[PDB]
Amino acid sequence: RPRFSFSIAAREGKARTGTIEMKRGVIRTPAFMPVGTAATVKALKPETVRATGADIILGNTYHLMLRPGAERIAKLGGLHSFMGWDRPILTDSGGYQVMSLTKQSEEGVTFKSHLSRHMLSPERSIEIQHLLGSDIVMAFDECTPYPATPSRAASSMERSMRWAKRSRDAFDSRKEQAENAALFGIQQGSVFENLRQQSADALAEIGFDGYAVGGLAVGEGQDEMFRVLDFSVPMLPDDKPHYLMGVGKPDDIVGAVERGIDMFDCVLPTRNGQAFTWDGPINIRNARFSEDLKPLDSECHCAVCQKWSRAYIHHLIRAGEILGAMLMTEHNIAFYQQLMQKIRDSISEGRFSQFAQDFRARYF
Amino acid sequence: RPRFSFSIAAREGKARTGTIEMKRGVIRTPAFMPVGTAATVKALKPETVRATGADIILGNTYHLMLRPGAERIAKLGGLHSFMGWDRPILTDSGGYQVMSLTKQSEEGVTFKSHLSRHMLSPERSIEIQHLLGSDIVMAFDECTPYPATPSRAASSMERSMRWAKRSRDAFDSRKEQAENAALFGIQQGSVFENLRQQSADALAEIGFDGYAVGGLAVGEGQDEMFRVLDFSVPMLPDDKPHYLMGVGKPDDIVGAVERGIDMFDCVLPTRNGQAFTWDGPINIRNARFSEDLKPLDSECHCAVCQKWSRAYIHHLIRAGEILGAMLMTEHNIAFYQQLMQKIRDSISEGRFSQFAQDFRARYF
Ligand SMILES: NCc1cc(CSc2ccccc2)c2nc(N)[nH]c(=O)c2c1
Ligand SMILES: NCc1cc(CSc2ccccc2)c2nc(N)[nH]c(=O)c2c1
Ligand SMILES: [Zn+2]
Ligand SMILES: [Zn+2]
Repeated sequence: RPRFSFSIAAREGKARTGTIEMKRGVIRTPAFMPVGTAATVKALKPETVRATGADIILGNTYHLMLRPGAERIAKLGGLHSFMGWDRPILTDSGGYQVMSLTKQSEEGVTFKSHLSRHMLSPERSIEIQHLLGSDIVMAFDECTPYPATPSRAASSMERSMRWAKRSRDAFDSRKEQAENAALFGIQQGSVFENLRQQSADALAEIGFDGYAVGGLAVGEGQDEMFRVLDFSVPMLPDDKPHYLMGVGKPDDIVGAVERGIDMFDCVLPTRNGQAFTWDGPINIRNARFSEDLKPLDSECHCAVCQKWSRAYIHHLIRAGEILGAMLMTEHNIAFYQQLMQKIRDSISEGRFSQFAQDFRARYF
Repeated sequence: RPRFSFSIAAREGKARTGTIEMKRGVIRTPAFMPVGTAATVKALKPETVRATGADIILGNTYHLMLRPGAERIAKLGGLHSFMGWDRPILTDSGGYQVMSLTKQSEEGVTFKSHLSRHMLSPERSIEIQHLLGSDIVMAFDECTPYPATPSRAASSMERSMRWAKRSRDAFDSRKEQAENAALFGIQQGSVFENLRQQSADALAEIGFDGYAVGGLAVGEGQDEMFRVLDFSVPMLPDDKPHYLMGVGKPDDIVGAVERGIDMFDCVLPTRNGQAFTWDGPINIRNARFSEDLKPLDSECHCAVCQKWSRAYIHHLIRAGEILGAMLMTEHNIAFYQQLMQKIRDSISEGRFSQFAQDFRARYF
């Protein structure tokens, strides 16, 4: 396969469905990428993650650069070999996480490990992602708090764009990385239209393989997020993937696809007790499920719903058993993948708008 | 298959190898039974437990009678359906656990839940095991502390024998249970030969499908345990299974089989960091494994050793990841099953004594 090839097979309104071809495999879009925190998708073997239908997973750089360390993972053969996942892996730049879990400057960010002093710059972020063996590398950007004043949002966005250029050059100056991986730029600008436009223009001028909409899902609310996506997504190059970072609630995903987003990721799927169903989420810890012999969801095709009851999983979670987390997580990730499949098929068949309507009606 | 049929196919010295045929499946002996605490073998799906080679698992009655409750499990269809394990399940009587995790009397034991007031008697213990749908029911016995004076050991053993008779009658008075399950008696008597003899004689007079050697593995040390087994096992009926409760260290198992034991169980296999290998146990948390690309064990045929390195599992356990527990547990249970297979094959081939010798030499 080629290093990177995004092809759009069908469209409906702003929604698109297609594929991203990479050396390690094909990614069907719209896609949901399960998140692995410490070189592992919480409570699941890689084969199980694949069984749910995932084509790509997200690697949590921040934690990996601290433990076991980027250099160490490289010495061990790379993240793919390390964790046993041979398909595409997208890695975040680590900067956003650092400013959430820190001396900031135009050169980067210095911070103390939450679990020592560490320095992170656009150049070091790209190098770390290279050492991990990432297939999709994210540009190193600055976190823009919410709410943010227009002045602060502008300064942050402008810095991010300068860092986007440094990320591009660092990526290109490394032969092995430039020829085998892809690089995504990240749009910033808070909730301001003019800033989002400036960011999109700057990103397009530099040129990237894909464009992420960053700075959202920071407590603005779905209404506000959708409002921002309405004018923000069309600003990005149409022929490249659009990735909405950190968005995963089912209803958020459907609305985001309706607005042109092609890729998603979130830790929501992965012992809270919340299980997603087509009739809305349920918390399995609730006493009403203690003797419910039905599966988590009545239509779900996952292995958990074929073999165990709500009553059993209820018992597991309330007992604090590891198997409870294993089963809840497999079902949730399987549910998310089934949602993406329904979205892809509906778009391919030109009935996505209707699917969105039916989904919402039953989910709520 | 029949309700219960133990057949001895081959012998060498005091060691035996054969099968126990039951309605839900065949159990190969010597057998190792993985222990499931709360209706689950720690961090493993039932299919994975079976994949390791286990023919039967042990159900932890004490915890189940408290959560989710015996009556509830019965309402839900039984433990087999509940947890998704359709093969034989052996359940302990719960009395021993109660006196470890309490007003005692000739009628039974009253106690307060560690996680309310509850009463447990020989009759109630058998009923609980019936409600759980146990295939191999253990007689309700009294815990004999260690060390124990001859007088106290005698009183406890005598009470246990009276309770063994009550267990037998309770079991037989329940048609469905008597016709579909098996009942094992438990020998007591501490480390005293005369008491063990009295207990064995009492148990044989009553008549059981199998006989367990109880009261050992209570801090006496392998030397002392082996000394007690030397004279205790021959006292039990030769044509019925001999089950050593709570014994599982690899070397203990080999020595116990050399002394006539056919069944084992222990929580040792199931984030401590200890992984069993043919060259002895290792603690994966040790820094020396941080960049060790080799599998847990060089010969082990389990899925964990075929796919992941010590370095990765080291990272997982030190990071507190659930997958670490999943992988460590699967390997350990697989290792135990491989040990039992080597024991069974060596006995069948009349070279068990040699196997024991070679095992010890390399393990230590
Ligand atoms: N709060 C939404 C969100 C989430 C992430 C994290 S995406 C991620 C990172 C590591 C593991 C899994 C997902 C972001 N990352 C970057 N670089 N920029 C953003 O604007 C942003 C916004
Ligand atoms: N300390 C060894 C040991 C362990 C168990 C517990 S075996 C078990 C119970 C529940 C779950 C798994 C294994 C015992 N149980 C009974 N009834 N009698 C004993 O003498 C004895 C000695
Ligand atoms: Zn499901
Ligand atoms: Zn192994």
